[PDB]
Parts: sequence; C-alpha cells; structure tokens
Amino acid sequence: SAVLQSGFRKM
Amino acid sequence: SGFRKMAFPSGKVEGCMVQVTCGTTTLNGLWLDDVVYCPRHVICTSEDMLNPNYEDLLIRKSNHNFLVQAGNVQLRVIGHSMQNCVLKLKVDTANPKTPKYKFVRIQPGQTFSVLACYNGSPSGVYQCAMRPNFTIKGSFLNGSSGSVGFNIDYDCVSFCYMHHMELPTGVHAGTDLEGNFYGPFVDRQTAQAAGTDTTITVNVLAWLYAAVINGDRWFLNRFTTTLNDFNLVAMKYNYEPLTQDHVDILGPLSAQTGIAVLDMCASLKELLQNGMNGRTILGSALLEDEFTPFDVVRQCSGVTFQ
Amino acid sequence: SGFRKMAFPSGKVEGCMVQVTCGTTTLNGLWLDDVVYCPRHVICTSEDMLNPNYEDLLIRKSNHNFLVQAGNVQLRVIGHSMQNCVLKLKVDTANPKTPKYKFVRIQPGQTFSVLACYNGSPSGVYQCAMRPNFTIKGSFLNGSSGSVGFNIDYDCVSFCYMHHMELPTGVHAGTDLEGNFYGPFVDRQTAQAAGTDTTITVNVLAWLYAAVINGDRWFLNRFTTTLNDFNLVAMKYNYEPLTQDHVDILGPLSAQTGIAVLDMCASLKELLQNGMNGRTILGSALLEDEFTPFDVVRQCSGVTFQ
Amino acid sequence: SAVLQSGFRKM
Repeated sequence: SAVLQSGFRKM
Repeated sequence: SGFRKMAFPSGKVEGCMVQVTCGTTTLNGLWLDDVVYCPRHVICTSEDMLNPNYEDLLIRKSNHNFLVQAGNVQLRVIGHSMQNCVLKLKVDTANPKTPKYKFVRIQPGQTFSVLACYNGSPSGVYQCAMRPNFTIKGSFLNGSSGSVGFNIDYDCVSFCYMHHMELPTGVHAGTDLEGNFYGPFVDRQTAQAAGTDTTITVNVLAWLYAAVINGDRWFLNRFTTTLNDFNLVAMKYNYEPLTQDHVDILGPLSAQTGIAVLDMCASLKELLQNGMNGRTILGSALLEDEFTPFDVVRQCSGVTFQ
Repeated sequence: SGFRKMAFPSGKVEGCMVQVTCGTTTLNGLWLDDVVYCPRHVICTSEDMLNPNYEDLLIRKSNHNFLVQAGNVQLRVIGHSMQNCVLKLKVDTANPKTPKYKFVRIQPGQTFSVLACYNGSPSGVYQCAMRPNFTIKGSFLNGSSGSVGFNIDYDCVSFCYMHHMELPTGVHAGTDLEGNFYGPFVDRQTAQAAGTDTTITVNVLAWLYAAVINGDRWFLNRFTTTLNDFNLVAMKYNYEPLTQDHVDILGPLSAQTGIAVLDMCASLKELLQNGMNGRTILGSALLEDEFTPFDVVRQCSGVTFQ
Repeated sequence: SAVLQSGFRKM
C-alpha cells in the first residue's frame, strides 16, 4: 500500500 | 567549527508557492512566473485514486475548478496542462518573487533542502539525500504533495524534487519539476515498494572529511588500501561501489585537510569491519551519509548566498 | 511520516539581516525596523581583543565609522547605542520586510532554528538546542557573529539567540536580543571553557514519543518505573532530572500515542542501561536530545505557519 | 583559548 499525499479540505 | 544538517536558506522559495484546490482534494504547488506546477494526482478523488486515468480526468476538469490560492490573495487560472507527471497551470498574473531558477534532475546521492509545506504555506526545511533506490527519507504528512526540494548554488535556485507519495516502508518519492518521475514508481495507490537500499560511499567519505577538519581524528589510521579491495569490502557491507571519479570529486577536501583519499578510505574500511567501537563521530554513532563533498566544503569554508 | 531535524522556514528573517562594518571587522547584524542589532565586538579589533574596554571604545567610534550594508543598498547610521552586550545602531530608513518580532529568552532545552549568516547574507538554517550549560552545538565559522537564531510561534518571529563567540571545546555562545549572555560568559578572548554537559531528559522523551508515533515500537516494554526511581537512575547516567512539570508538558504526546509517560520513562530507563543493543531508532544509534515535545507535535501534526 | 567570530574584511 503506497500512501499518496493530499489535503482533505472541506467546501 | 561544528557540523550539522546545514540546510539551504528558503526565503527565495517560500514566496513562489501556492495552494492548489480542485474539488475536495487539495495540495500545495510551486508558482513560477505565470505557471503553477502541481502533482497530477490533484484531480484524483479518493474514490478513484487507485489506478486512475489522468488523460480523460484532465479533460473532465476545466479552468474554473482549478482554484489556486497564493496564501491570502486569490489567484485566477487561465490555462491547464499535463506533462509527464505534473500539471502546468497558467495564471493571469506573474509572481513578483520568482527567483532565478532551473529545473535540474539530480543523480542519486545528491542532497537538497526540501521546503516541507502544508496547505500552501512553508512549514519547515531540511536536507534530504536521494538514496540510490530513488527515495528520500522525508518528513511529510497529509497535504504535502508539491513540497519542492529546491537547491541554491550561486543565488540561482535549482528545483530538483517535488513530493508525490510515501511507501509502505516509510520513505517518499516524487518527480523533478520537469515532470519525469524519479525511479520506477507510479502515482497510484497500487502496492508499490522500493528495492534494497545502499549506503552511499562518497557521502560517507565527505562526512569523514568534515570529521577530520572539525578536529575529530581518532578514526584515522596509518593503514592504506587499494581501491578494488575497498570496493569489495564495501560490497560485502552494502556500500555503493567507489570509482575513481569519486576520488576526483573529493579532491578539494583532500587538498584542504592534507589527507589522501585512500588513507581515509582504508580508515573507513577498517572502521566498517571493526565497528564504531562505541565512541561517536560528531554526535553520531552510525556511518551517516547525507553530506556531499560540495556540502562539506560549503559548510567548512563559508559560501555566500544572496 | 518520517522525522528529521526540521528547521523553521526563514523567509521572514533572511531579509532582516545586514552587514555591519567598523574598520577591518565586519559581521552580521539583525535589522528589525529602523534599528540594526549587532554584537558589541564589532568595534573591537584584533589588537585589543582580549580584555577590551567597550565603554571607551564605543565613545571613540563615531556614527560614520559604522558602515552598514543591506546587501547592495548602503545604509546610513543616524545614531547608535549600547545594551548589555549588543549594539543598537539606528538607520535612516525602516526595513520593509520586518516581521512581527518578539525578543524572548529560552530556558535550556528549548530549540530554535538558526540562520547562520556569512558576510551579511543568509547561508543556511538548522535547529540548535540550548544545552543546559548554556551553549549551542552550532556550525559557525569566522564572520558568523550576529546570526540570529530565531523561532516562529504561529505567525510571528520570536528571536531567541544571537551568536557572539566560539568556545575551545567547539560549542558556541550568544545572547538574546536584549543583550545578556546565556550563562557564565564574558565577551573577551579569554579561557572560557563551559561547564559539564547534561543530556536533556524531556527532549529525549519527546524524541522517543516521535519514534513510537512513526512506527517504531521495539524499545517499548511492559515494565513501568516511578518518577523518583527514574530520576535516581538517570542522575548516574548524566541525564537532567525529570520533574512533574515536564510530564505535564508531554501530555498531548501521551494522549496522541496512547502511551503513559511513566511507561516510556521505564522504557528509556531500560534502554539507557543495557544500551541501544546495536539497532537504531529513526536512523540514530544514540538517543537524540534536541527535539522538544512542541517540535515533535509540530512535525507530527502538520502545524501551519504563514 | 575562546575564539570570537568576526569577519576579516579589508578596506
């Protein structure tokens, strides 16, 4: 499992 | 004196990065002139983030949904693109703070100062070292995709890295600002891991030069060994093989400290077999390899950057 | 997901440092607002370096004798001053890039990200820890004095240090921007060996907490040790004694990782007695003691700065 | 023999 980075940002 | 992870100053790179938002997936992207570089997986949502198809995903996306934030000032998008692994969003304005830059792909072993940034703002800096398996032991958390691993030579920044992902083992991987990916990895959630790691010999030698210059001379010994014997003993000890051009690149250090390359090379090969024996070198009890000879000569002589 | 000596971004501090020149001697100087904070020994020459008379030396030097360069722009002094050991040269203009500065002192154990500058220009950054003997294991060369070791709380710069001299053992000494030395020092080239050094226990505990958080749990053990027993073990092992206040500091780390403070105090007690057993933690065979719990939380929770 | 850092700049 290769985690992939991103920001989980609302709205 | 002294010797630490002397990371490059980051003022010329802080002001040239923006946040990149599309849909609910957000990440930070580098901003140069009228172009905003961001990882291509910005478009992917967690629903379809495993084995995606970027060619049609970009087609579905438009100019309006690519919303980029230059910190507080709202930024307008007037274009889009997708080269090998990174988008190339264009913006109406041109960044005042863009420094002299050049995208440089660096061979394994070269070190650079990463500007770890979360939600489009600087968070910290430190020197990574691109291991032979094309992975950097970064310190990145969620929202870090796009933290450029810049590098400053003569006041011209040389963006040589752009973070994309981790690995199950715990290391990170990313593309150069050109877009061509670093190593064999792919940008999908597929089970994906790096090969065996190899300690970089030239960086160890540069670190030992720093040790000798900083008054640490206990590991030096009269013994001297030839290049090929050292290569084999390092091979049985998982070190990257030493070639003559490396001895060439250590030349300035050898001249400065007065110690021949092969002398400390035999010292190192004896150190590996005998072990560290307990007493430390510059506060490290392990053969630390993240200093290139350029970094050592930079830190032990003093180089201007302005 | 990794953990390295991650130092604060420096763009807010790079543009606030200038050259200060008094005759032959030139060195770094912080340029907050219209004041240029430079160390006392700018006036002092090599001839009168040992046991100087700063009170008379400053009187002997006039305003025009103080040559201050902001990179290429020439600065004109409109007056000077003298706090405890730092000068307060004023300039005609006011730095546009001055951030929200806040002069503070730091108790031994607090860490800050220095901005080692040579010839009035930023050169690099790293995290130093104010050791209990009031010295920092810096990486400074000749001409680096006045290179402030700053700190960023949330959005404001919080200058904590200002490099002045070097010690024969290799460590360095400096002042707050107020001017008072850290510990028992004098500003003269006289025998000034610092006292014995003690490993900072709370920082070691924070480092171990970071190690637990980043997937390393091998050193954790069932056995639990009370605080007083831990202190009586640690004093013979040179570690600084642990107090209830420190345990209160580690509260967020204990809550986040779920591990009780005393359990990992016992783990550190066992680790420190038998030894590292020859397998590293976070790529270190010796216990790191330069990570504050605030820094660990900052690096493992994505704190924002802008 | 405490060293005291400063720059050796001519003119």
